[PDB]
Amino acid sequence: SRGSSAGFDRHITIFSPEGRLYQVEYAFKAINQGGLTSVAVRGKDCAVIVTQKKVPDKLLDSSTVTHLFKITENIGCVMTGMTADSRSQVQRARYEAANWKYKYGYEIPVDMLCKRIADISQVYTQNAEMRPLGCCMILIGIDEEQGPQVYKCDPAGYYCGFKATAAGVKQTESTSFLEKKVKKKWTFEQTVETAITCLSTVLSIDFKPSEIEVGVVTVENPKFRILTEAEIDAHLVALAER
Amino acid sequence: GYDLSASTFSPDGRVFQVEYAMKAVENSSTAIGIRCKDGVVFGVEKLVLSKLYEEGSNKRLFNVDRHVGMAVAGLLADARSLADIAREEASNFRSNFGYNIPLKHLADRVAMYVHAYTLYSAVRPFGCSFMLGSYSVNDGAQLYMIDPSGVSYGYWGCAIGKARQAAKTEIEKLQMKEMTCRDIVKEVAKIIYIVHDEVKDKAFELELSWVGELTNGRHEIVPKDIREEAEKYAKESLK
Amino acid sequence: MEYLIGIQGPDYVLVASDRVAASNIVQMKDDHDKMFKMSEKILLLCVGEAGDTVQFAEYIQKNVQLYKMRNGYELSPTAAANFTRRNLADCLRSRTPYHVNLLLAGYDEHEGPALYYMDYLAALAKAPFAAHGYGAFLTLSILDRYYTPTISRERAVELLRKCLEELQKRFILNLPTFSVRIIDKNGIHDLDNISF
Amino acid sequence: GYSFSLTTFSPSGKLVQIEYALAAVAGGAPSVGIKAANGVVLATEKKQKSILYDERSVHKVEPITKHIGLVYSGMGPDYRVLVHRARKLAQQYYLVYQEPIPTAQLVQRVASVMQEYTQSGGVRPFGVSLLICGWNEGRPYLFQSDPSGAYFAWKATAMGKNYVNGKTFLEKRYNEDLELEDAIHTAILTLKESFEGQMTEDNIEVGICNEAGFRRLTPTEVKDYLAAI
Amino acid sequence: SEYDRGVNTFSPEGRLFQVEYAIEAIKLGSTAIGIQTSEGVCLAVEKRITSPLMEPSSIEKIVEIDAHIGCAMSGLIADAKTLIDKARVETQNHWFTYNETMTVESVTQAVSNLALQFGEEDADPGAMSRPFGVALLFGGVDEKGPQLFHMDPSGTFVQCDARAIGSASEGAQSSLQEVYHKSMTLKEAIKSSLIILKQVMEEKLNATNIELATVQPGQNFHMFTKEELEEVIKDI
Amino acid sequence: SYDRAITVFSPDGHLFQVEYAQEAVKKGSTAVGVRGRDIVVLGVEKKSVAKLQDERTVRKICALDDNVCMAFAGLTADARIVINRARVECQSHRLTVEDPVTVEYITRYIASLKQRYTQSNGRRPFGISALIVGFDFDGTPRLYQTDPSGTYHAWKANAIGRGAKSVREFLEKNYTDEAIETDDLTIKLVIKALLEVVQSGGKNIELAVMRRDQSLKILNPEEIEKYVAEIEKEK
Amino acid sequence: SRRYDSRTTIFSPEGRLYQVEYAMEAIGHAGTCLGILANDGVLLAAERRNIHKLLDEVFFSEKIYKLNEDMACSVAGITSDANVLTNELRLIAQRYLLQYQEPIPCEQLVTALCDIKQAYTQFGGKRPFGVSLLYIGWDKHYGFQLYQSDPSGNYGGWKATCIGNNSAAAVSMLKQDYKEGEMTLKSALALAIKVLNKTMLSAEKVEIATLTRENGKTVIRVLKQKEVEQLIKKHEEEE
Amino acid sequence: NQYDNDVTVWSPQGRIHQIEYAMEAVKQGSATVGLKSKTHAVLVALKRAQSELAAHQKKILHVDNHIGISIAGLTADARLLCNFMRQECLDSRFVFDRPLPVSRLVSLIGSKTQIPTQRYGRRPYGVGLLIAGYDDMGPHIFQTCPSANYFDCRAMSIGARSQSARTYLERHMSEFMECNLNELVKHGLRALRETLPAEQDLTTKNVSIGIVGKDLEFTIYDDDDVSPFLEGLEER
Repeated sequence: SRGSSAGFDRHITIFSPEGRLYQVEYAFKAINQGGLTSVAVRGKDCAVIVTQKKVPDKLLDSSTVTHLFKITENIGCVMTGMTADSRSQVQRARYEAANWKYKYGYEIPVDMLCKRIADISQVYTQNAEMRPLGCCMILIGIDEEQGPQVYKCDPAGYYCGFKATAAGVKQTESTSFLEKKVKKKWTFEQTVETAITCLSTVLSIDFKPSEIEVGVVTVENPKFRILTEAEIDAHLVALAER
Repeated sequence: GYDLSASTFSPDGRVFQVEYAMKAVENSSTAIGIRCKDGVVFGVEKLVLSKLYEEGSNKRLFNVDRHVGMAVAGLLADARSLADIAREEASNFRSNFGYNIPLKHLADRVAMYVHAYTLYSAVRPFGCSFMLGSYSVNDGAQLYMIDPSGVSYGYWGCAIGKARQAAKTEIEKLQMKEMTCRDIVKEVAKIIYIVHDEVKDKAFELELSWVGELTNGRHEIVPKDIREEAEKYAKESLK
Repeated sequence: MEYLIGIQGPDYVLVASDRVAASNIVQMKDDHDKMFKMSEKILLLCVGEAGDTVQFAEYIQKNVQLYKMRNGYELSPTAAANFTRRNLADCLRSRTPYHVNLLLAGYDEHEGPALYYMDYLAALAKAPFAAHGYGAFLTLSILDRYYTPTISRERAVELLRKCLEELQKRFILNLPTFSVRIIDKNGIHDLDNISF
Repeated sequence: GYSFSLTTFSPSGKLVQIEYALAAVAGGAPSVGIKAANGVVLATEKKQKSILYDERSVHKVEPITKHIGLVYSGMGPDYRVLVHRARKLAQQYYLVYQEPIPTAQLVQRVASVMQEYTQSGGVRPFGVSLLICGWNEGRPYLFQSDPSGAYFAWKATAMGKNYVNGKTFLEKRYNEDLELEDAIHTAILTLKESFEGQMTEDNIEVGICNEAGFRRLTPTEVKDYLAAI
Repeated sequence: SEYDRGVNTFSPEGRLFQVEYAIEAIKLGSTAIGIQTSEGVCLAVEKRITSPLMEPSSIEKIVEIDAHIGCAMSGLIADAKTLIDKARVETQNHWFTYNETMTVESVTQAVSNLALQFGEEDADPGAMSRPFGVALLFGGVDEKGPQLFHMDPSGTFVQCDARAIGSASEGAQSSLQEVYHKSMTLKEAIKSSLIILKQVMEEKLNATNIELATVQPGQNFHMFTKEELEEVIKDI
Repeated sequence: SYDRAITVFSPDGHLFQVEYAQEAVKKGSTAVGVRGRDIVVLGVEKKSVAKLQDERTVRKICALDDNVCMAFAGLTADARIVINRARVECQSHRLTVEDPVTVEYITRYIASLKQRYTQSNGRRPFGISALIVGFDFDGTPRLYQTDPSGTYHAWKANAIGRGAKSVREFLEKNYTDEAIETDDLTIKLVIKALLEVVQSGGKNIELAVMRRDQSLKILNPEEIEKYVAEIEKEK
Repeated sequence: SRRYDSRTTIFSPEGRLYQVEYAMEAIGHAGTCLGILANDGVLLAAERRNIHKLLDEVFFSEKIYKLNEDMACSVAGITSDANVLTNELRLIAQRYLLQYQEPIPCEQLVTALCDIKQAYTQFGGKRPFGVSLLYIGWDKHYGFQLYQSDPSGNYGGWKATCIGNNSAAAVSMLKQDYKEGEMTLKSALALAIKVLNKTMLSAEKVEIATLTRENGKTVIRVLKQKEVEQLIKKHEEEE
Repeated sequence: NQYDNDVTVWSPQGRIHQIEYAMEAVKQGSATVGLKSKTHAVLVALKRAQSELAAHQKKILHVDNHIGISIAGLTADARLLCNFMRQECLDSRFVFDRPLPVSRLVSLIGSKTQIPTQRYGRRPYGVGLLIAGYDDMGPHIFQTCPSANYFDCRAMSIGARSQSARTYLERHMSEFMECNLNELVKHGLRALRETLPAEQDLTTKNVSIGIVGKDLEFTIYDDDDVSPFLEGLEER
């Protein structure tokens, strides 16, 4: 013990002598491999997700480079980590949500969708012939009784609800920032500005409107919405003047 | 060793088998695509390994649907297998929904097929990046690229293969947003001739195709005459 | 139509069957045997639709012989009869039902003589005597009239003769000869054919 | 799918994958079970580093039927797998017999599933031990099911981090005459024995099973019991 | 341990390891001889008796495939059983369907299509796990006349005028080159093949430790009896 | 289902799994067969008496049919599987041909079963060799042997298992027309051959006989001790 | 995948099956379990490993399983595997009762389970079951009977035996003290206690089950602690 | 080393060693030559005989009236691929009633042979083909490699010492289009003869020729039939 290893415990999802799954830990490192950070914050009215949009290549069609995806009309998601893995998991989430609606006649609750995705990742953590997916999914939606929800699942198959969270390279620093902030208010009331300020602080950037994307759901407007450039800029300017 | 199976992460969270497939792509000769006002134009530097081959052997440009062209780089048998997959996906889409598959959906479906071969010890990643190009009145011009990892993005201009960086650097000099296919074919030929490494490989053929409003949205080979005038322009620019 | 009869005494079981194999209007064979030796002390008498009868009886026979070879001892009459019923019932609702009617006669060291009746539906009943075929309609009442539980084998053979003579007199089908066998502690004994 | 077993016998006769799963369980969060005269209590601590966690969003103590519930120590996602399997087994039983599944039958079926995952091809054992409580035939039941698929009926026990000391604490402190309220009390004291970092109604979960059935306690009931402690 | 690779692995020389090893396994087999003449083909094989308690007649290394085709075997004799059975069944299927005798070449091709049907994620629940450690000489007569075919574990088959297989195949093949000629008679071929077997056998050749068969346009596959073997050995 | 290729060739044409199966057979208890004129005898060493053993339950001479029986050496559970397969095939044969099996037919069947299990994915070879004895319908006595490779041959006499080498040597020197002229002498040959290697001697020998049409009769210890005394005073 | 497979079903260079031998090693460490046949019955006595103070005592036995009306068994080794095998035994016995309408003779049940274990040792690439069993039973052919089977799929009938911890010494002591043909149930029980006393003493630490015949019916009972304490007292008086 | 045993393992250089080894399998086959004119496509093949007494293995196989193949590499894989091609041609004629165009058949070969290159425990086909065909665009020569990468060729040579034949073909390739059939076959034989060791020559026994064209169904030329083409080749 203390970093011990036997047999193939670094190659497939079998237990190490300490009872760890090294392949899952490496999937967590893969999440940071893509080099991006995402932030999500919930308030009484709103659930907001903001992430970096990095387009170094002027030849990318920037309207197709997004980590925000609509799952259903009322559920949005931001993906962090390996992009193709993210796309596959988004497709799986979309299928599970549609099938849920078909079988049960009401929209899937965000917690149940997150749980389902976490169980699928668990399957990949227990069968040796395939790897876990290297992507940490964050979901937002409005639940009819509890209001806005933010849930995250990971390659280990864990899933927990959060007041706010982050993923990717600066996950820990964002988490510290949001803890410190939430201690000043048990949630927020002006949420998009908090999210953007958190991301700007932990990245030390001070963003232009083309470097982030923002999506929101509200009790008044439960439909998942991606902000236009003008709306993001109006938030950035309102923040800049404080 | 952590690099024998696509089901094995490295300690740094890498999937080395995918990177090695990308290296297989990066050893291949260069293909470029450029989207412009009224369509998309493809060109490929097609190395002739023997003068015994017919001019036209080992096409690297494929039609995957009447409105969708495909340009490939990397291990050619794998690319052709993916072109057959794309064709099947387009046919099934038309059969089920009754209209031409939107380029973005085709790109996403084929990218997910490529991705499915990156999870398992039972199969290896594809060794072939490929481009998809399309045009319609409703959607305009669209150009997508897929690599062995299964990532899919849309591009104004793109290059794949061993001289990718030099090609992108040349493409960046074009104001492609304002030019037509008739203008762009010359420039595609020019960049291919510029980025071609004539010292290490002595002879290549230029293959050119386009799809846009000038073809009424059908993907077609470039007419022979336009190909020779584009080549002549490229050669004199090479001066 | 085919005829089977069995008569169970204190320490023996007597069975008989006609020796005719017929087709449409002809006796293709007049010395046909419908009894299959299952083991040293068990006879299965199989009748019914052509084809089904031999295939079923030989299947049962081979699996019983397999049991003997595998285990070093014989099936009891009761176990063999229940095995037969299980097989027939399992094939009853399949794509390949067997339209066979059977008697199973045996002697067990510990349980003594046993005679079992089974119909094509695979209903199994133990009986002191039984008969199959249209001839059963003409002979069962004779058995009811004259049988007793302590009937000696010589009397049982007389009773059997009276039944078969009744078939010769009154039954519309030509069953001129019958195979007769008895099972006891000493195994299966062939008796003389009864002929008219 | 790989068709070969990933757990095999070592030269000393150990199934090392099972031993390592048990090592994973020993490193899991503590759980406690106490069988009282008239019921059973199950309790476990939530660590939660981040205040950011929504403690009500996921539960470790979960009902299986009206009368049976479970908790675990070890890897959460495997636990969710086993919960779903146990619920399905319990429903299959109810569909056949039209009687709630006896606790011991549910334990036997879950243990048999775990054994299958200790022998079938290309899978590892579950890195979870379950504590299952129930009430039927007017009597309480508490079971543990190991990663190997072995199960044991306990009067009281602890699992997860510091379980050895938890077991000795209960051996010194448990008696059969203990009442449900008292058993809850002693479960809370036993977790506090190996807690570290101030107990709150938000970082533990407690469930009870009696004649009325199995249910999780709400945060206010736990707050109430912590006032007494 | 030592084996850590698939049954379908190519060597750097472009050969399948398993097939090369099966060919090496053929060298452990007992010697068989074929000669093709205008009057027919003869087959002769070394019995390789390991104990006088063994019945030599229960070693059968030459078998009838059909009335017009025989087969001599060398190598792992137990492996050859499924090949011989496939050949017999194929010939009877061909007779059934076409009402004619199957050619020797067609039989050999049909058997050789069973070769290389190995690998471990491909086929029906219990297909072949490894190549056959067997070489075969098919000798028969059809409308093409007398014909002798050889097949090895690679699945390559070819007509040969004369061939030795088994432990002494080098050596014996050289002698076949020396003595063979196109106008050789069947009786001369029998003599030559027994002379060669006599040379290459470790044990002293006698009428019990060999088998010999012929096929001629005239008559069906015929295994020589003890007395006929003694008779032919008398001259040598 | 598990389809891994387990038995493969190694350099120089070896099948290591088959050689190892033969090594497993060589560690089995010795079994002997001799074909007599109108009798065939099987004997096997009981190396592990166990005063507490129920002898009946571990006999190594099992009947395959009325006219065929067999002994084995090697892994007994594998042997049990092979035996029950052969018993099934013998009953199938009776079903379809309405004749008993020849000894050769069932030997060939068992050998081909073993060969298929040396060439099929997912399975290891059988770790047994068998001596199969009996009579063909025409009364001819027969003795065949199978080994894990699937090879089979007929023998006048043979031994398998531990010390098979020296027992074969003994039979080679002693199997003559004179030594099998009568039932008593063939049997005393088998017993002498076992006593060449059996540790305790006489006390721990299983012996079984088959006569023309008579079905396998096993000899009880009293009878074996009787032959043993009859042989020892002669020596 | 060939790299990760352990090849549980191959021969070793000496003709051994290593997984079987290792399962046997596992059994050698499990609780002592012995079986004795007498003229008027059969008994099982097993070391309890469930001896911790907090166990609750909820089932009718720990290691003794009823298989059918006429048979019971005990196990040594991996408990979960034993649960699997005893369930399979119960299914086999009931299938036989269904088919034949008589209780399965003991040896046929033992043989069927040993054939399942053997299949697990020969193909399928799974680990063998790490269990040895003692079976006690009555049937009409051979009356009282005692069997042992192990992970090789071997079995034998025994007058007396032992599996599990210190098995060798126990079997030696039975070999030396057992009186073939002359044991009663009272004396078999006394010997069983003698053997466990030397090879391990308290009633709570042992479990004993007897199988006898009364009025044409098989009766299977686990002795209550009162009776076991009495037998232990009588052994200590006798010493 | 660790990267050369599995067809599913990319090397760090972006290569698949099993494919390279299969191409070595093709390179070690006996040389064969294919070429075409404006009106005819011709195949010429050297047959190897293991010894002087072997008949020489067939290298050229009828596929359909408009298509035949010469072979290099594993004979059994060659037969398997030929049988696939035969079935595909028959199916195409059954369904559409016209001969399958050669380039579409070659595409089908590429697709079939690519599949095992991507799945664990499978192997590439260890055979290279030259395919001669005639369709609406005239004669064609295609080459199929074990990589499944196929090539449309004006002419090509594969197998042992085939570099010499390729050099000859390049040297004389400006002539092929206008050659009559006799001249074209002579050219094929000269190219193939370049592959032979200095002492050996082309004979009627070791050369096989296949020709198809506008007015000529795919036809096989063997020993007595090759004499006309061989009467007219120089010594050097």
